[PDB]
Order: sequence, then C-alpha cells, then structure tokens
Amino acid sequence: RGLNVELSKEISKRVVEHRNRFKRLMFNRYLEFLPLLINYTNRDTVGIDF
Amino acid sequence: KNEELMLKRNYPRMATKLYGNGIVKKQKFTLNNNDTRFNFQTLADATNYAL
Amino acid sequence: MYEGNNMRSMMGTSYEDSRLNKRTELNENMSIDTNKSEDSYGVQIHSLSKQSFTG
Amino acid sequence: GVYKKKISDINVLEEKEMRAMLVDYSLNQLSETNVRKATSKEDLASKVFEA
Amino acid sequence: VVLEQRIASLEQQVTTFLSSQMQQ
Amino acid sequence: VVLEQRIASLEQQVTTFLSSQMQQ
Amino acid sequence: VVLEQRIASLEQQVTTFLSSQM
Amino acid sequence: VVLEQRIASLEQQVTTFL
Amino acid sequence: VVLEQRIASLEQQVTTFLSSQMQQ
Amino acid sequence: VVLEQRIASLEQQVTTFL
Amino acid sequence: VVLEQRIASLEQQVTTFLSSQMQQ
Amino acid sequence: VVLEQRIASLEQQVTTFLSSQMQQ
Amino acid sequence: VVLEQRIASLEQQVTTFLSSQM
Amino acid sequence: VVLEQRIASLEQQVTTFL
Amino acid sequence: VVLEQRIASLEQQVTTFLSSQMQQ
Amino acid sequence: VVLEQRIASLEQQVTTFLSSQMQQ
Amino acid sequence: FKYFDDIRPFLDEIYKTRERYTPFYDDRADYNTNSKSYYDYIS
Amino acid sequence: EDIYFIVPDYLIPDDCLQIHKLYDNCMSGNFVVMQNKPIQYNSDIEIIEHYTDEL
Repeated sequence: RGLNVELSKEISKRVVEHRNRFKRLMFNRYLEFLPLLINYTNRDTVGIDF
Repeated sequence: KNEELMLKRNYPRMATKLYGNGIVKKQKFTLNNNDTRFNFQTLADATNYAL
Repeated sequence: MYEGNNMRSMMGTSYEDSRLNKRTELNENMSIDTNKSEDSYGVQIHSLSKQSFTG
Repeated sequence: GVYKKKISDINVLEEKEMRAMLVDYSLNQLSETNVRKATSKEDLASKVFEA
Repeated sequence: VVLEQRIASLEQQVTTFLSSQMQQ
Repeated sequence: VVLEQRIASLEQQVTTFLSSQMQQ
Repeated sequence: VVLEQRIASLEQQVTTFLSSQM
Repeated sequence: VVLEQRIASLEQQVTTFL
Repeated sequence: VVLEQRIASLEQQVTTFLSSQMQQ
Repeated sequence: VVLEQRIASLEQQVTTFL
Repeated sequence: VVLEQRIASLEQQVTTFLSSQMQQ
Repeated sequence: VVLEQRIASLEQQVTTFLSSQMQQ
Repeated sequence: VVLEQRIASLEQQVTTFLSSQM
Repeated sequence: VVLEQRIASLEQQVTTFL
Repeated sequence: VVLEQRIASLEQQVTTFLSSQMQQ
Repeated sequence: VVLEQRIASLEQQVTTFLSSQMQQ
Repeated sequence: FKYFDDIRPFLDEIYKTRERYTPFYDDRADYNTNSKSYYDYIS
Repeated sequence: EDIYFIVPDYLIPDDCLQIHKLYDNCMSGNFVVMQNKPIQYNSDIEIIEHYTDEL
C-alpha cells in the first residue's frame, strides 16, 4: 500500500480536471458530429453510404 | 538361400517430419481525442490520419 | 454436436470464422506490376503524372 | 460447456446453502417448545405422523 | 381468414414442442 | 387452394411428430 | 404472412425429418 | 402447378434423408 | 404468386444442396 | 407460363441430380 | 418477355458456376 | 413483379459466391 | 432497375468465363 | 430481336475466351 | 427499349475490345 | 429518346479517346 | 580507453533544449506553473 | 483516366472514365470529384481548437 492524501484543496485539482476534461470532451464531440450535416436527399436511388 | 525366407516380413520404412505450432502475432494502436487535436489544425486531416 | 444454445455473446460464437475481413493483399503488385524493368523501347519521355495523395 | 456448467454450479450452490440455512435454523434457533425428542429412527416416523 | 390464424397457432404449437426434444 | 394444402400438410407433420418420436 | 407461414412449416418439416428416418 | 410444389418438397425431404 | 416464388426459391436451394452433396 | 416451364425444368434437374 | 430470358440465363450461370469450379 | 425481386436476390447470391473463389 | 440487373448478370457471366474455359 | 441479343452475348463470351 | 440500348452498348464495347485484340 | 442519350455518351467516348492521341 | 573527445561539442549540450510542444489544457501539467520545468531541467 | 487510387476491389470500371464537369453538361462518363469546401484556406479542425479552449 501507498497513501498520503494532499489536503482538501484536492478540489483545486478536481476543478482543473473538470476544465481539462471539458475541453477534451467538447473538442472531440464537436468533430464527432461535424461529418454529418448535409446527407442530401438520403438514398433516393444511389448506392452511397453517405 | 532357403525357401522359408518367403515367411520373413519386410516393412516399408518411414521418413517423417513434425512441425507443430506457429506464432500468433498481434499489433495494436492507441488513438486519442484531445492530444492529437492540439496538433492537426484541420479536422478532415485528422480523419485522414485515422484511416 | 451438442447444441445448448451455441450462440452465446462472444467467444462462444467466435470458434467459427467470426467475420473474415480485409485479408492481407497484393492489390499493389510486387514482382509483376512493380519490381518491373520490362519497359518498352519507347520514343520520348512524355509525362509522369504527379498526384497529391489525399487518400 | 463451461457456461452451462457454471450455471449448474450456482444451482447446486444455492440449493445446498439453503438446506444449510434450514438446518442451522433448526439447531441454533427454534426455541425448545417446538422440538420433540425422538429416541430411535423409527420412533421418528410415529412422531412425525402424529405431529 | 379464421383458418389462417389457427394454422399459425398450431404451427407454433408444433415448433415449441419439437424444440422440447430437438437436437437443436 | 394452397391454404388447404398447407392445413393438410401441417396435420400430417403434427401426426408424424406426435406419433413417432415422443409424447411431448 | 401466408408465405412466411408456409416457410415456417417447411422448416419444421425439415427439422422433423432430420431427427428420424421414418 | 401445386402438384409440382408437392413433388418438390418430397424431393427436398428425400435429399435431406441422404 | 408469391407462394410460387417461394416454391421456386426452395427448389433452387434444394438443387444447390444436392450439388453440395454429390460432386457434380 | 414461362415461369412454370422454368420451374418444371428445375424439378427435372433436381430429379436428374438425385 | 426478356425477363424470362434473364431468368433462364441466370439459372444457366448458376448451374455452370455451382457445377464446374467449386462447391462453394 | 415478384420474379424481379427473386431474380435480383439470386444474382447477388451468385455474385457473393463467385467472389469467394474469384481471381478478383 | 431491370437494365441494371441485366448488366450485373452480364458482368457475372463474364467473370465466370474468365476463370474457366468450360 | 432478342435472338440478336442472345447471339451478341455468345460472341462476347467467345471473344473473352480468346 | 432501354434494354435494347444496353444491348447496343454491350456490342459496341465487344467490338471495341475485339479491335483492341486484333490489330485491325 | 434513349438513343439521344447513348449517342451523346458514345460521342464523348470518341472525343476523350481522340484527344489521347491528338495533335491538339 | 583514453579519448580526449573534443571540448566544444560538450559545452553546447548544457545550453541545448529541444522545446517540444507540450499542450496546455491537459493533465500532463495541470496548473502549468513553472515548477515542473525546474524539475525536468535540473534532473 | 483511372490514374487515381481506387478503394473498391473488383467493381472498377476498367474502361473509359472521365470527370463529368465541363466536358459537357450531362454527357461524359462519370467520375466526379467532390471538394469539402470550394476554395480551401484554413482547416476547421483549427477553428474548433480555437474556440474550445476559450469555451
């Protein structure tokens, strides 16, 4: 075992983790969505996985 | 030579080789969603990077 | 032989083929299309098309 | 077969654990008014039939 | 019309009894 | 029609299964 | 629906055949 | 005809027997 | 109609299985 | 019809296969 | 019509492929 | 109409079996 | 659609021919 | 005619054979 | 109709390939 | 009508093959 | 094994830094204060 | 021509391809290229990095 916790300004590391995880999440979510906006009269007759 | 040599047997002889197992080989990769977006200033080039 | 329900979720349904896909290929062909030096007794040097490899 | 026998074992496990809890209820609990002392093994048949 | 329903009901009755003793 | 052929065929298979292999 | 029902009957008949020679 | 359909399933059953 | 298409589909499958059994 | 003729030719091929 | 010619041609190619080169 | 669909289904069945042993 | 189906059949026939002389 | 179309595919197959 | 146009397109392609094979 | 399209398709096929060996 | 190597390509190694792109807004350096730079420099 | 890289396997045209843009309106054999953006100046994977830190 190994344990000796910092303080309860652990929150001041939890706060910056929330910021860092929010940037990572919002960035890759926004490009997770962005390649589907158009879809253009979806598969009328045409064999394309749009 | 004597006539009872007809009773004496002669087996065909064998020449073999055993091989056994091969190798399972693997190869992995680990693609990210934040640190690669510090680089790669266009998103489409990140998708091209991915494939 | 024994049935039970031979499809369980994974690795009871993986002792069969399990989606043979993208087998390793000679789509680009070494020793025939490349590694090739049977290039005809031509006339001139006409062109060599340069393509930006987007894909 | 590994899957079928490790549902079979949990069957066996809970049934023997439930007969275990019946028996130790009978011994560690269930106050002495409800016990009836037999003396032999066929005395038990008469006792349970009147009970 | 009525038969179409009873014929469907009896085929499921055969199928759920064949699987009780099947090799499947 | 062919529905009568289907109803005749399913009674045949029901008789076959319920008479040959098992009782249930 | 009728076609599906017919297909089911055919499958059951095949299954029955696959268990006994009679 | 429907008799051809009946003859086809008997051939299917005989093939499954083999 | 559609039952005729199903009967055509089943004899094609039986012929394919028979060609799977016997080499030719 | 012609589909019935093709179905008859297919049962003949199935009988020749057996 | 020509659809019957197409259905006759595809059974011929199916018989050819499933009888000549392989079983699957 | 029905044939048009079965003829399409069997051509894909031939094409996905020819590619199992193709030079392609 | 029918024309496309016919074209597909022609292509498959050609492919089949390109593998065996029979 | 459709027989001309049938004769054309046989010529196509014979040309692909060569 | 459109199948006739396809049959005209295929014989033109076969003639072009035959002219590709034999020099004239 | 159908020909008008195939005649247009083959003229572009001639024009994009003439320019492969043209003086132009 | 006596090699007076040379004097100049050793005195540049103490004044050399690669300066890779460590991204800001990550947990590699959370507060990005100027202390981890000191650790990684003196070590 | 089909000089470019081709991702499908056997479905290749093996024949006269073309770009169908300006040779005519509606006539040439089809292989049309589609840009993401008509004139390209900056990738928008940089703009999405530009606001997400401020956000």
